Amino acid sequence: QPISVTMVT
Amino acid sequence: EKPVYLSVKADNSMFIGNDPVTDETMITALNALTEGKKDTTIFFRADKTVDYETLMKVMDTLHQAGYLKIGLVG
Amino acid sequence: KPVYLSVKADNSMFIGNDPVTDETMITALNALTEGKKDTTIFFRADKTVDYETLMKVMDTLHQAGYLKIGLVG
Repeated sequence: QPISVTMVT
Repeated sequence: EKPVYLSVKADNSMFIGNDPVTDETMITALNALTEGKKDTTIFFRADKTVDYETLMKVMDTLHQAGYLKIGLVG
Repeated sequence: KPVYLSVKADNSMFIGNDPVTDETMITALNALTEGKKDTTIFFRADKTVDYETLMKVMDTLHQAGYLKIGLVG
């Protein structure tokens, strides 16, 4: 179930 | 693979770049930009009031289609 | 061991079962991880938690070097 995410800014 | 920007509005309307999409049309619209390249980076942006249920529905549609390179933009 | 960060609909926050705020979250997390920044963090939230709140939490982790994030639905 997990969705790996990067945060970008 | 130019990255794709998926935007969710406060009224839960959704866009791939400038293209309005729904849950039922998102992957077809995305595949036109990516040419099926699942390694294309997808950047998610949303209005502050968009809720986690909505975010995760979008995330799951991408995930099940094999789009796994996701960046959240704040 | 992975760490579960929970956000409730009133925006109260937990690391495991431990209540945290923005100002105390990294100290609480470091007690669990012993500073291992490669520790997996799973984020869970009630359905009505908003994107602003999510990204505030994400940014606090990010600036502290916690970059292994999984969103749980």
